[PDB]
Amino acid sequence: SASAMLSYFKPLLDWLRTENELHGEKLGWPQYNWTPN
Amino acid sequence: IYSTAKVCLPNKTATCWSLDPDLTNILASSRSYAMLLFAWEGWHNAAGIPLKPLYEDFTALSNEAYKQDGFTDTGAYWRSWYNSPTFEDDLEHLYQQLEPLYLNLHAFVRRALHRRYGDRYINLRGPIPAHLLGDMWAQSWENIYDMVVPFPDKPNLDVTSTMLQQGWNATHMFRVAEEFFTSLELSPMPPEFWEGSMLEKPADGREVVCHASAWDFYNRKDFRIKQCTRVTMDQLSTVHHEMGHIQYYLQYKDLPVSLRRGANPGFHEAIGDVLALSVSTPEHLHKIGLLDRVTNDTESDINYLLKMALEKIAFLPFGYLVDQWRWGVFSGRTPPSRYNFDWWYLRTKYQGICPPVTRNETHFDAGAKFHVPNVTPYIRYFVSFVLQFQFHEALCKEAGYEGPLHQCDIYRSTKAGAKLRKVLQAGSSRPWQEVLKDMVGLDALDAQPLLKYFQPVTQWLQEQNQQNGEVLGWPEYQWHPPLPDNYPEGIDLVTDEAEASKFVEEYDRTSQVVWNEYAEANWNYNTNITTETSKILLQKNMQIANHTLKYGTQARKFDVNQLQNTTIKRIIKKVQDLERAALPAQELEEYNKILLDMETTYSVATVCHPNGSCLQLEPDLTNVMATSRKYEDLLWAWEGWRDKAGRAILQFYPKYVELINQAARLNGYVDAGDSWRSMYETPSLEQDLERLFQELQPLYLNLHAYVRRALHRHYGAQHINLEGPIPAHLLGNMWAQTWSNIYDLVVPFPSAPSMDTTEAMLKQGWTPRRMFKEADDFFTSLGLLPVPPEFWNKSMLEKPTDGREVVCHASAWDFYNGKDFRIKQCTTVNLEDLVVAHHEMGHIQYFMQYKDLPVALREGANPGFHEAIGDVLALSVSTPKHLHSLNLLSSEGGSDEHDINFLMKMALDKIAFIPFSYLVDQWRWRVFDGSITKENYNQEWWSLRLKYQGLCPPVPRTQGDFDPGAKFHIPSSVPYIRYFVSFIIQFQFHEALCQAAGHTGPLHKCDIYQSKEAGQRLATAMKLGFSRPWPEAMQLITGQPNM
Amino acid sequence: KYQGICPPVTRNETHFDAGAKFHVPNVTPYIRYFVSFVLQFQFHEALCKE
Ligand SMILES: *[C@@H]1O[C@H](CO)[C@@H](O[C@@H]2O[C@H](CO)[C@@H](O)[C@H](O)[C@H]2NC(C)=O)[C@H](O)[C@H]1NC(C)=O
Ligand SMILES: *[C@@H]1O[C@H](CO)[C@@H](O[C@@H]2O[C@H](CO)[C@@H](O)[C@H](O)[C@H]2NC(C)=O)[C@H](O)[C@H]1NC(C)=O
Ligand SMILES: *[C@@H]1O[C@H](CO)[C@@H](O[C@@H]2O[C@H](CO)[C@@H](O)[C@H](O)[C@H]2NC(C)=O)[C@H](O)[C@H]1NC(C)=O
Ligand SMILES: *[C@@H]1O[C@H](CO)[C@@H](O[C@@H]2O[C@H](CO)[C@@H](O)[C@H](O)[C@H]2NC(C)=O)[C@H](O)[C@H]1NC(C)=O
Ligand SMILES: *[C@@H]1O[C@H](CO)[C@@H](O)[C@H](O)[C@H]1NC(C)=O
Ligand SMILES: *[C@@H]1O[C@H](CO)[C@@H](O)[C@H](O)[C@H]1NC(C)=O
Repeated sequence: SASAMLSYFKPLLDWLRTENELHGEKLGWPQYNWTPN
Repeated sequence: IYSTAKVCLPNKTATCWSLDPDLTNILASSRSYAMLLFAWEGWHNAAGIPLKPLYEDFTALSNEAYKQDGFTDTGAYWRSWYNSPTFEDDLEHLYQQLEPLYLNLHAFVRRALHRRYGDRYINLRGPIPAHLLGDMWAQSWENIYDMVVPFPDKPNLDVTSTMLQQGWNATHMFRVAEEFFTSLELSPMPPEFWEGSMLEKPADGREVVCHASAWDFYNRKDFRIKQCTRVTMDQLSTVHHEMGHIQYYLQYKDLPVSLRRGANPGFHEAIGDVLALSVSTPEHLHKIGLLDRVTNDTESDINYLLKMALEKIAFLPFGYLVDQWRWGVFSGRTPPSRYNFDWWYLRTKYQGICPPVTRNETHFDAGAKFHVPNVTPYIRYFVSFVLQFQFHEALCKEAGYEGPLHQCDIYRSTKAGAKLRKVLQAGSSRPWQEVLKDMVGLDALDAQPLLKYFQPVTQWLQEQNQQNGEVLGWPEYQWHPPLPDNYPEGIDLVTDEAEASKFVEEYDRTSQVVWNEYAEANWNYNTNITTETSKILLQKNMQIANHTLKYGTQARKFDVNQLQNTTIKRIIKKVQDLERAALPAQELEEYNKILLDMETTYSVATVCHPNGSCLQLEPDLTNVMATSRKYEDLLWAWEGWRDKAGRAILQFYPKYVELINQAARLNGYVDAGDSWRSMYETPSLEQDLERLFQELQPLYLNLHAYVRRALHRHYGAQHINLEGPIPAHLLGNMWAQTWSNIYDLVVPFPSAPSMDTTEAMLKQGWTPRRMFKEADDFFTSLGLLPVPPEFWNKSMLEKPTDGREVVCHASAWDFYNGKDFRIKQCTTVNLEDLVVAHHEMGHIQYFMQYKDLPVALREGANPGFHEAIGDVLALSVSTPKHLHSLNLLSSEGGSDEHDINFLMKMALDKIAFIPFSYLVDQWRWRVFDGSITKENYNQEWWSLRLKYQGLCPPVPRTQGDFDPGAKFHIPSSVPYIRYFVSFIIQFQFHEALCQAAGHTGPLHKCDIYQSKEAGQRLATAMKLGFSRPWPEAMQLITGQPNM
Repeated sequence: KYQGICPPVTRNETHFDAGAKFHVPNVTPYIRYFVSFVLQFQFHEALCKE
């Protein structure tokens, strides 16, 4: 079960979600065909 | 407990079946193995389990009572009625005499049941399962006579019309019986019989079943047979039988009351049955007057004798079996722990019957019979059935009748009735052995008259068994039929063959007309795109969906596994799934709406120039891709089209995937990729395709390297490097499926001899009608039949007459009526136009070749078989020789340079298309089963594009661009692996036909023309259509079953 | 019925499993052993009583 692992990090997941929503960051990498050089 | 027992279904336990009203009807009329077995097991459990302890207690009590009476047993008391010290030995000898007839009958009936039920529930060297026969106790086999009638063409004897023709009613039957009796010096019948008895009760109470009853009020003037007389042949026979009982009563009613009831239990039934059988003879019936004309044949005689055999010979083992078990139980030789063991030993030994389910000592299968609980001896019926034929033979010998015994009669044979009266008047005064010796001259019971009566049927049965090579008896006495799959819950499934044939006939009849109307409506909408035509097409689509739902739901009640056939089994299997019609009404409406929306937003999409001009795909965007050699123009067209079409389709695609997956799951498949791969009926299709592609890889790699070198020569080094992929737009298609078919950049060596197929068509007067005619002429010359003449003047192949010409690309159309083979494609005039024309004529000829097939099989052996058959001839035509024969000039193989040039041109097509075809369809399979998620649709598409093909996106792509949605087949939701398979096997077909053409040489330039043998070989395998699995037709065409 | 044993493999009328016993082909009666087994204990009990 991965549920215990998710419960361990739940405060962090909540804070990360709040921070990402505030910063307006799109989850994932919807520019997959991108390389730095 | 016996009366009140009932069997109830696993669900809906509200009301449930009883024995006499319900269980008898199902166990006599039904032919479903699961239903018959459910009824048999349910009744036997229900009536037997709660009857064992009572029977043990009753056995002990009865034995003790009769031991106090003097007999050692209850069975000893029962046997004491016949007063024969060796009764059991006599019965065993009788059965050993009757064994050959029963063995022949048993083998014949087992063969018929094996034909009907298949060699899994019934084997030909072994017992017959108990439920499969007519009765619940396998007692009599009349209800099985439907499948066992010998030469059923001759109608069975009956005078069912003649009683309505002339007034007979009920009173006259007893009058003719009485006068027949008086025609034998038998004593007349007293007047108290006439009005004091009962014949029909209008309103005086609710009568008893009144099947048979003769009454013997012990006052010497009272005699009644309450019968509820009807007007039927068997009713007349039973009238004679009951009147024979009454005549017995009256003639022997002189001795004291103790010396009554006949010589032994079994004389009464025998005495009645002698007259009952002698009255049903056609000669006596004609002499009475109920049979106007006397036709004659041995076939009706065999039919009658076999019905009699099924009635009586099938019972005789059972009658002896029932009392043998009861004697064993009473004597103590069977403790209350070998009840079922000894019962089933006897059942297998004497009757040759096998239990359908595994039994053991908790069961009491003997208690299911009526006579075991309601304690009544049973050997009287065995004895009576033997004595009846003994008496009949003796009477006919005295009557002077010479000939077959079953046709004898004693009417107007008063001389033969004297000894009948002499035996009859004895009553119970003398032992029955002496009475029998008086009547026949024999002391004990014999089976010789019984075997003499059944001589014709037994001779016919022996001949039929010897011809069929059957083994008499049942070796493999241990064999037991296997339990049906999902037996407790799959009982209400129709597995009858006649019902399946009726369903397939009705489905063909209604589907033919509805699909013909759909074909007309599709043609009209195709050539006349408008509002009214679109509305009528939509209403016909709704009608066809409703019809398909109805008939598929009807066919889902059948059990395709238990049907014993190939054609109807295939039809029911095919129609059992619902083409998206399994979805609920709301879901089906949403699915149709989303499919229409995707098709629409792909069809009307256009990419607009910055200056304002807008370009559609089919007219000019394809052309600006094929004809332009500028990197920026090609990139603009490619990117614009992919962007517009894909971003339009991406909004709808995930919902469509979910809905199609749901429908294909409701149809019994898995995730709608299995549904699409199941058209090929190969469980290992994916591995075969991968192996074929791996075989094809080196040639494609060499061609890709050469084309990349040429494109680097033209476009320079900035746009193409010699190590790495080529951009997807520098090839000649919007999808690079048939790349560099525009091959002026990659031509191997531009020699002076070079035909111009595109220019030759314009230079010559090759109208579309005349080139289509030339294709038809070549097709006919190959050895295949021509198209009906109205095809030319009925189909359209030039131009439209509406605002939109056609959809981007479509195929040929068949109307399923055996008369219309329309064609639709029109693309001005070109070489590609010629090859597409030949492909579509191949399609039409495939459509027409299986016109004689049923509609459900009117589909083609494989989805790729259609294209392969259409395109093998097109491949043959494109050769330099056959193009030379038809308005062109080509040196063919004389100049190896021109041959290599032609091979390269033919390779830039049909290669680089194989990777693309497998690529797009493989991507779709991985999307349908959840391997590819909505997040990385484009990522996985371009990974497959780089892996199988060698292409890279000319411009960076992102998630949110739905590049796979730019193909037509992705939003239209049509499978694509058919094109890969067809391109693989069309060369197999070309090789096979060239081999049959009589020469091989350079296969790449061999052509089929006036090769009637190859055309016949193709026709003999194209005509099976879908009636047989694909490998059979592939082997017929080629010999090698697989790709 | 008496011994309470089953064939490990399925048999049919082709087989003749009664002939595998020595006494069946070599025709010798066999109930003398049953009778003797029953009788010897009767003799023993009577002798012990006497
Ligand atoms: C049944 O019908 C028969 C005739 O089919 C009736 O009996 C005859 O009735 C007719 C009337 O015209 C008389 O002439 C005959 O003499 C009668 N007897 C015979 C033997 O034909 C009879 O009454 C009817 N029975 C019932 C119970 O309704
Ligand atoms: C129909 O034909 C059969 C023969 O197929 C007749 O049977 C004959 O019966 C007479 C006495 O009635 C015997 O003497 C003959 O020897 C029989 N023939 C054979 C071949 O066995 C029968 O009588 C005919 N009529 C009817 C009404 O069945
Ligand atoms: C069982 O299948 C066979 C063929 O495998 C059927 O035989 C033909 O079936 C077609 C299609 O229904 C009929 O038009 C023909 O009349 C059949 N021919 C014969 C000689 O019967 C057969 O009908 C199928 N069985 C049933 C009960 O439908
Ligand atoms: C009796 O059973 C035996 C043993 O199962 C049968 O012999 C087998 O028969 C099958 C069917 O033909 C063959 O495939 C096997 O190879 C046979 N085995 C041997 C060892 O011979 C036998 O046929 C059965 N006999 C009868 C009369 O039913
Ligand atoms: C096509 O539809 C139009 C509707 O205006 C009608 O006039 C025309 O006859 C139709 N053509 C055919 C071939 O049915
Ligand atoms: C299809 O049949 C059902 C049967 O209940 C009917 O209610 C429905 O209206 C039919 N559909 C159409 C489009 O007529």
